[PDB]
Amino acid sequence: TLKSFTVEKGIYQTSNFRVQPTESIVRFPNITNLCPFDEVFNATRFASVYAWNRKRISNCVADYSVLYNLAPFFTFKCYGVSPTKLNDLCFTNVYADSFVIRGDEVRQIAPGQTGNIADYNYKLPDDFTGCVIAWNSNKLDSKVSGNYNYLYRLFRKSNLKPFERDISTEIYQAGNKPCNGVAGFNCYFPLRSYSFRPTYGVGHQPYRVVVLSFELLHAPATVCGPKKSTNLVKNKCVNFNFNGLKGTGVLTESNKKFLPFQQFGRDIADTTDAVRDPQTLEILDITPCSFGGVSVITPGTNTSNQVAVLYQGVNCTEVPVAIHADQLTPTWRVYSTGSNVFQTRAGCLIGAEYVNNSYECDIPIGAGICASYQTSQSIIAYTMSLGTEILPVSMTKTSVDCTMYICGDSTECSNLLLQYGSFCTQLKRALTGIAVEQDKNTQEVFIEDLLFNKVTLADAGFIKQYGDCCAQKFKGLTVLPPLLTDMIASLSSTASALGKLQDVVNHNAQALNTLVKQLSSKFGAISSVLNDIFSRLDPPEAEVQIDRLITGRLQSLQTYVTQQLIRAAEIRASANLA
Amino acid sequence: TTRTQLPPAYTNSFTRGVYYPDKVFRSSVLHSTQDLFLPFFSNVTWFHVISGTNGTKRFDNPVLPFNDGVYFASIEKSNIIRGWIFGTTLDSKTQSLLIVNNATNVVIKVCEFQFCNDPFLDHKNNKSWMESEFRVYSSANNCTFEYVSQPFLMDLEGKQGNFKNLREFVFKNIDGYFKIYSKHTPIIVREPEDLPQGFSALEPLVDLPIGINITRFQTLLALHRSYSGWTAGAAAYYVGYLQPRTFLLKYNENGTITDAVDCALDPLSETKCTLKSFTVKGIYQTSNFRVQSFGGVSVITPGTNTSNQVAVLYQGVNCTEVPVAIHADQLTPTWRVYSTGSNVFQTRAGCLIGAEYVNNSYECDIPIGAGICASYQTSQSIIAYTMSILPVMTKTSVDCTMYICGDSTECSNLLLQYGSFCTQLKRALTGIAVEQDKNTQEVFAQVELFVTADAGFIKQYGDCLGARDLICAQKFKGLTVLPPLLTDEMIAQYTSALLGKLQDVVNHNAQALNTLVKQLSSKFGAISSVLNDIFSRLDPPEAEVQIDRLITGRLQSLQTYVTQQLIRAAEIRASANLATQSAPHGVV
Ligand SMILES: *[C@@H]1O[C@H](CO)[C@@H](O[C@@H]2O[C@H](CO)[C@@H](O[C@@H]3O[C@H](CO)[C@@H](O)[C@H](O)[C@@H]3O)[C@H](O)[C@H]2NC(C)=O)[C@H](O)[C@H]1NC(C)=O
Ligand SMILES: *[C@@H]1O[C@H](CO)[C@@H](O[C@@H]2O[C@H](CO)[C@@H](O)[C@H](O)[C@H]2NC(C)=O)[C@H](O)[C@H]1NC(C)=O
Ligand SMILES: *[C@@H]1O[C@H](CO)[C@@H](O[C@@H]2O[C@H](CO)[C@@H](O)[C@H](O)[C@H]2NC(C)=O)[C@H](O)[C@H]1NC(C)=O
Ligand SMILES: *[C@@H]1O[C@H](CO)[C@@H](O)[C@H](O)[C@H]1NC(C)=O
Ligand SMILES: *[C@@H]1O[C@H](CO)[C@@H](O)[C@H](O)[C@H]1NC(C)=O
Repeated sequence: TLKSFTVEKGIYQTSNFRVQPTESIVRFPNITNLCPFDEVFNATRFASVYAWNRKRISNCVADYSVLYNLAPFFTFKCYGVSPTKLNDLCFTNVYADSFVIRGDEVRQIAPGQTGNIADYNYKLPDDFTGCVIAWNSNKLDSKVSGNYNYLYRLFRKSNLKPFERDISTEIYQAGNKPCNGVAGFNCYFPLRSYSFRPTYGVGHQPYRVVVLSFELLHAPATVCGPKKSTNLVKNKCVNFNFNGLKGTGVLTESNKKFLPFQQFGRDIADTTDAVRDPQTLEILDITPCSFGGVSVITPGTNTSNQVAVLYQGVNCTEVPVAIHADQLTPTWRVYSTGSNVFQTRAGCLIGAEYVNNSYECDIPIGAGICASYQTSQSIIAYTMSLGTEILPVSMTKTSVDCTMYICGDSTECSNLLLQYGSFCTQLKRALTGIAVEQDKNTQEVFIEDLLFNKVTLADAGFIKQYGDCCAQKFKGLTVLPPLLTDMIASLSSTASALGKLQDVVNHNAQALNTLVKQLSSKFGAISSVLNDIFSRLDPPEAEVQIDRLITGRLQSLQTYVTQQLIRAAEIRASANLA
Repeated sequence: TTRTQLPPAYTNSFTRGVYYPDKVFRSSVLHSTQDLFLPFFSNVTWFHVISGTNGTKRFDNPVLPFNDGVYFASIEKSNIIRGWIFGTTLDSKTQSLLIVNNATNVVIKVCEFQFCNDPFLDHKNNKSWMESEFRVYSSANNCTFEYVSQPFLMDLEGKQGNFKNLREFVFKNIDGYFKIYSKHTPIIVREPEDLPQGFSALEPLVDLPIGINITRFQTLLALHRSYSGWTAGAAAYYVGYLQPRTFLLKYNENGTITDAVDCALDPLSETKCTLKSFTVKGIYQTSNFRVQSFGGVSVITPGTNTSNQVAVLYQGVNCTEVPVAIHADQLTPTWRVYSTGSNVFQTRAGCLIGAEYVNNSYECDIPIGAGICASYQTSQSIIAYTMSILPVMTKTSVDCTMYICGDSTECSNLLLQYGSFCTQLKRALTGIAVEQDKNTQEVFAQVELFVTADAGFIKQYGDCLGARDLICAQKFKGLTVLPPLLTDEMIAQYTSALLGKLQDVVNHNAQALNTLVKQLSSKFGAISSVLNDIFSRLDPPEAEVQIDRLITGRLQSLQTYVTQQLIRAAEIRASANLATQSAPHGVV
């Protein structure tokens, strides 16, 4: 995971281990009677548009595929629920309503939008959990036989409170003065205009509307899905589906003193550590099954391939190497028993054996235990036994071209980014500040061939590439040459103590590599390249796609600038020390 | 019955009227919630019912407005109160609720009634059984809701005496739901006929789905006959209107509310809100005031361990434009602000109220500004005047996938579309840990106070399956603490061979960790804060953006935490370099 075919000796981190679930249990309350749905809606002439009835539905099991398989019933544009997943959710306090309307203006008076009837009486929130279903009445039952439905919503002054009828009646209010007798002002009553098909060659179809309201889930549920129930299993990392609170963990007996009305347990930070079974009234504690971190200890790629493994913060007996029935990284088991597993305050050590010697410390393990490679040759762990000068000067000056880096080869990208204010200039100034401050560091602070030779195995610039190539380049990244050129002017062995000056060069290198690789990130868009997106996509969503791309790239480069400032502070302190 | 009018009395509600707002169970947590409640120390009516004029019935049943709730209670001795009928107009043209208490049946009924002007009930059952007791009305039609159960009160009879019932009821109606909360308790003395200053949790009793429009509050009485006319014993009930508020509750071990605090009553109350604790000495910033000019408000207190006296500083406003009277309004005025009886003094910062400016000078304790400081001194009051160990922190690590995506493989798949945006976080945390290890080696390797807020835990192994502490709760979601390399014993051996400055770092780390773990509850503009519910209710095409918004929010939170950790690490390393006896994560 280090992207290398050789690895120096040390302790490293690769991934984490977790215990997978082995089976599934589902508990749901039992309701013998099937939930009536044809009776509640498929019935005689529906409730009036002005005074629509409401029917509470409770304590029933409903299957909604019957509406699918029977008749057209167009619309059915659910607003906040998956139409297919309706049979997988257990409901609460569901309401049904009977509606009558012409249908010519049904689109405007549709839920979530303003319409004539919608602005007259019936008001809905910005979004509702239920679904709107319009029963498109076909001919010979669409009042083709004759007109009926005396009531109509001819007039209404303004909208009303949410979920309210239109029992308001009486003649229209004359503009000159409030009207009572309709004598000189044509003040009409607000209804009586239904005329379905008396002489209409082309007209409207009855659109009886039903809408639901649900998803509380805090109180005990009443309407619940037709999903079956099985016996429950305790003391195992299993998947549970208690009344809808699906999760993974271990269920155990508990001593919590719930009051009768209380159902769901909670914890310090929004985690259900307790639950009540639907069928049998009993209290259960939930605890996530075991997981932890893994570290690999190696003594050197050239030296030997024998390694050791350290499991972080787990008890050896509970998670040994012989429980590989569901553990992550199944094949990465390290034989059956590599060595005597050892217990440390940090966890479990496998592949090594513990000695009774007090040697000098090496690649370390937590709580004062150091490992070593020693005599045939194997890995040991023990308790540690008590028993020139190099300082950084300044980092490599750098600069970034905002319009080149983000909006490359796209004037339209720059045009759209222009609406983001000026988020490139101030960053340019911020980089320039540390850039010019490095020069004053060098001026304030102020064998050689051997040091120059040793360092130059990993350096940048050299001939500083002032012409043709190189050194990453492109995407508007440049290196500012130092102002003071080389007017500034045991060790020969491989055992070089020059860790400090190599450290800053390395860290800058990985910072630059991370920044340049950030461009390969998709950010969840269709494509990470602007030309392809512009070519084969329309503007309306192209703007939002490029907007998200701009946000991601600017966020990444802001983080890079912040890291540069943080490192520049330390380099400043080190320079002032010297 | 040719009765005369009476003046209703007034009483103080004290610290009563706290009820469980939610069905969940919590323990040892300090939860805060906003809901309708009876404000602490509010005026409550004292409707008193007796056999007036030595046997003349007192029609003390006005048509009280229902409004937004009630705190109906009683200090009743024997069974004399029944009925809480409600209605918009109280006639045959209005749907109305009715609650009788026949023996052991509530008979909660929703029918249109031709209501009696002054309805009552017979506490003594009529002779030959089948007591009529139906003078309350004469006509019933359009019965929608009927409910029968055990009596709404199962209170024991008055028995021999010397003790009385204290039935407490709360009625609430919201969004077509009618909730009835109840609680009972005995009483010791009746000399003032006043509610004792005691907490009272009001458990839920009944919930009804009726969505009837209601605007008025009525009451019934239970008296059989003249034991001329109709007479009974003695009883009394109070009415407390309801308004929205915000409270901080204190769940105990077993999960029962023992005491709560209002959040707008006094300056100390609001300070305890903004600190989320029941104990506070110093200066704190609470809120800001705006005039329908604006400014900020700060509270100066000597410490809850000493006194409840306070003082208020308004920043950037002269004392002229904001006197004490404006507290009757503005939405920043539930305040008392006392008055100008305590002299108001103007400083450079702004307007200070609640302190007296002395003519002396001392070394000051609470810094106000511009050379002015306040202190608690001698009787005793707040007076303002003019003034006259090295840390070395704890290693921490975080897990990307499980924290961002808790037990969801689809969320992991979508996160991998972000690629590697937190491997650098792991590198930064590991480098920081190596940094403190090197600092300890440099400061201690050249050849006992032992404070405990550190405790003697066993590093909190995986055996945490049994409150659940605070470290175990944060152990989940992937926030672990790696153990130090050097144990305390060898540090002591090195020392042998050779306190706020330490507590502040630990407190800062703890509060940062708590903020990070609490940030998960943020909605972030989605419809739910749990991915499982999103999968259950939503299809993938929009669930992906819904999850993406939370992913962006959580990534921002993690990046912020990492930046704060780096900035703190720089300072602690500077201190370690400055530190050129053994203490927990420090030196003396
Ligand atoms: C106090 O007043 C209530 C007012 O309703 C009385 O309610 C009684 O309730 C029961 C059960 O609902 C009724 O029984 C019903 O009718 C017959 C029995 O007569 C039988 O077919 C069933 O048992 C059916 O549920 C009963 O009729 C009804 N009382 C009257 C007078 O109608 C209650 O009995 C009264 N006394 C108490 C609570 O001690
Ligand atoms: C309440 O009951 C009725 C009204 O609901 C009234 O009682 C009678 O009211 C009429 C109205 O003129 C009088 O003529 C009768 O003399 C009243 N009868 C009695 C017995 O008082 C009255 O308003 C109220 N009181 C009573 C006792 O009924
Ligand atoms: C509930 O009250 C309504 C309102 O009076 C009654 O509705 C009446 O029903 C009859 C039956 O055809 C109609 O002729 C009337 O016009 C209706 N009155 C209206 C609409 O105001 C209803 O009957 C009552 N329900 C009962 C008594 O069970
Ligand atoms: C309820 O009825 C009253 C009539 O007393 C009316 O004024 C009010 O608008 C109705 N609705 C509500 C929500 O109060
Ligand atoms: C909780 O209930 C137990 C069981 O009787 C009791 O001993 C204890 O005092 C109660 N209160 C607390 C705070 O534990």
